[PDB]
Amino acid sequence: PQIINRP
Amino acid sequence: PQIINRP
Amino acid sequence: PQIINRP
Amino acid sequence: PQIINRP
Amino acid sequence: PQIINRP
Amino acid sequence: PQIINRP
Amino acid sequence: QGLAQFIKVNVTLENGEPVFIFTDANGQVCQGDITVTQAGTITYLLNDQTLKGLKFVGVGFVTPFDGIIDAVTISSDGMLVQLVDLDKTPGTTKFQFVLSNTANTLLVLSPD
Amino acid sequence: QGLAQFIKVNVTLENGEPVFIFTDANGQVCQGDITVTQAGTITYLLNDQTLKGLKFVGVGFVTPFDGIIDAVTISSDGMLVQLVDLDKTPGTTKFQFVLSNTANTLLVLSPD
Amino acid sequence: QGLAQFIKVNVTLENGEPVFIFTDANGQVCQGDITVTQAGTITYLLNDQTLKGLKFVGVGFVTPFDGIIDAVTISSDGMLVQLVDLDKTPGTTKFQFVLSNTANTLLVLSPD
Amino acid sequence: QGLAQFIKVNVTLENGEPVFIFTDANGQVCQGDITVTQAGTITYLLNDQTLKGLKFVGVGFVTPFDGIIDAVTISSDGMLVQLVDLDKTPGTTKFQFVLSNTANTLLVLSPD
Amino acid sequence: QGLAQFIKVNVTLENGEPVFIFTDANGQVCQGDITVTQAGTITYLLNDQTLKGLKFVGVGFVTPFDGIIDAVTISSDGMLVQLVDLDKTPGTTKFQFVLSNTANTLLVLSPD
Amino acid sequence: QGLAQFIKVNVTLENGEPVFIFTDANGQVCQGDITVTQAGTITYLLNDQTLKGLKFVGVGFVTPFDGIIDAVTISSDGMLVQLVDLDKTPGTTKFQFVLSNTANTLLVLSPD
Repeated sequence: PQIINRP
Repeated sequence: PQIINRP
Repeated sequence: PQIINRP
Repeated sequence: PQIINRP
Repeated sequence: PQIINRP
Repeated sequence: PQIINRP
Repeated sequence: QGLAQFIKVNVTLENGEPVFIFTDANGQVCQGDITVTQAGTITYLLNDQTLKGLKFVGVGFVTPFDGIIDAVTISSDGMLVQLVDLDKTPGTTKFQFVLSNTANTLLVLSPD
Repeated sequence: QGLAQFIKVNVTLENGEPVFIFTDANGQVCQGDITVTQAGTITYLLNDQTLKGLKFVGVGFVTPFDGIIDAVTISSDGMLVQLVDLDKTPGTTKFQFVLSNTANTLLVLSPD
Repeated sequence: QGLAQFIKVNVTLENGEPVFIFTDANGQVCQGDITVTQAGTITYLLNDQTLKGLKFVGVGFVTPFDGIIDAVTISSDGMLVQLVDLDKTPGTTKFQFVLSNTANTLLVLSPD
Repeated sequence: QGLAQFIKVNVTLENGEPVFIFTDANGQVCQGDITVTQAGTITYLLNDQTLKGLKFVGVGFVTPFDGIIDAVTISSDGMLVQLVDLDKTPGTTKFQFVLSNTANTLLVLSPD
Repeated sequence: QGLAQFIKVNVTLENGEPVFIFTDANGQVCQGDITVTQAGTITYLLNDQTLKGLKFVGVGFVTPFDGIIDAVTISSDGMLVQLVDLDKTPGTTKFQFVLSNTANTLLVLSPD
Repeated sequence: QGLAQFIKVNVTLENGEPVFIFTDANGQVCQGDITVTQAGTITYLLNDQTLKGLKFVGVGFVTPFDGIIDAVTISSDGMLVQLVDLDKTPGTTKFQFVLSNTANTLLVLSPD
């Protein structure tokens, strides 16, 4: 799977 | 330490 | 990598 | 339990 | 080493 | 067992 | 303070090989992928229905130093892995579950 | 979907022995004790300043089956332990951190 | 040369939770506590009757560096832990057994 | 009685991330892929030049039960992994190296 | 490139104690001893018929630094140990299989 | 209640290989062999002077089920191994120390 970071 | 649960 | 078997 | 040392 | 038992 | 090396 | 997400990693056999089906808190199949909008944790709980004795041994990354995921924790029984994502570093990372099994000595990887 | 809390476990020596000082997200000293009013996680991060090579090896419980904490996870470097608390079971539980150290072969316990 | 003492750590469940009852070589219940008058060893043998799969993982100390106990050894099956007490340093120390179990991933601690 | 092949797994950083470059007995870059036309072994030897403390922890497979590789062995220092391939089952399999590292607690995977 | 040899370590009980009988690829009893004429691997596969839960934990040497054997690998299930012999250093070395068992906490050694 | 004996296992190199020299409580070289004339323990403490990173990983036996030694314990740092000998079974047993080392992945055995 993928993880997407948006602070 | 103590842990308190309140569902 | 890939492994190919040919007995 | 407790351990007590007396050389 | 060797261990010898004599109960 | 024993292992013997001869390059 | 942040989000604790929970995903269930159901694993089945199909054609003698493992298939991973992810399930959200509502019981819906999801793609597996997540978005992190603030510091938090993603908890993955293994539901092994392959009869192959699967246990998590870790979470693997092709770009392990990209900083997207900060840490990985795992439980002593291999049923749980957690990711810590502090959400400082923006971007995206792809990972794979790494697992042991009792049929053999090869490690199992979820799809890339 | 629930709360991810982050507590820092600062360990110092005083009188040759370990003292545990918990710190919250704000950087304020907190007592350590948490109230969980939904399913979530508590991430504890070790800040070992004792120079004694401390590493988490687990979280110990005198009443381990009271079901207040569902699971413990730990990181391969021993810097992080996380508790999963599904918050189904009401009540209270006391635990202590169990840690290894490099000076000797005894385990270290935070205060009861 | 010194004393080899043997104590049996019987563990039962009561109210779903572990209780530790110590037994000496004569089969008498003891308090658990010991006095060491010279260099030696204390061997503790686990009699787990909790059906919870308990194994010793170590012996934990709140004052691990007080020097009262010099070393801890443990057996590969987790049924035995031994303390080495060289009896150089006088004083007293309190410790707790740390154990794994098969019901869950939390560590079990004997009472402080 | 069969073929023992030796491949070196050179790991460098580029753009802060691991790159795997396989080298054959001649010292020539090879693609990594092997053809096995009898029962034998493939020994992979880690040359970690990433300064990140890489160690093999296993060899991972998306189709771990396809029976092309029979077993994996690894050395206590993580510098060597070997595959046993009895070459009974025809077909092909893709695998990835799983490695620990000392900068963080995520596992490293060679490319799929 | 070199020889991959395969030997089977059958272990039986006789007089309550383990006996090691080695078997070659043809199914013939052999002495156990090998000659290496070039770089290669010796794979040993455990056939434990002692009912004592034996697993390889390693291969032990009285002259571990004689350089005859370069490395030892082992499988996660303890059924396989492999030796890497690069055959640079001539001479002879004697070794013993070291194994765990489930009856007790002592390690088992094959004969010197 | 029985005897706790303490033997030091000094390891040096000679001709590039390990030599084991046992020392008793007095500081006198002893042969290593012990007679046990009651239930007790033998604590062996490693003094590794080989610069090769030796650690006890166990105590190995060619006749592991002869019941002369009941159990082995070891410390988390590998500096200490202890034998429990309940002295019920008469007779004699020979054992060898099994140790890891940091130069290579072979186990080290004290002489048979």
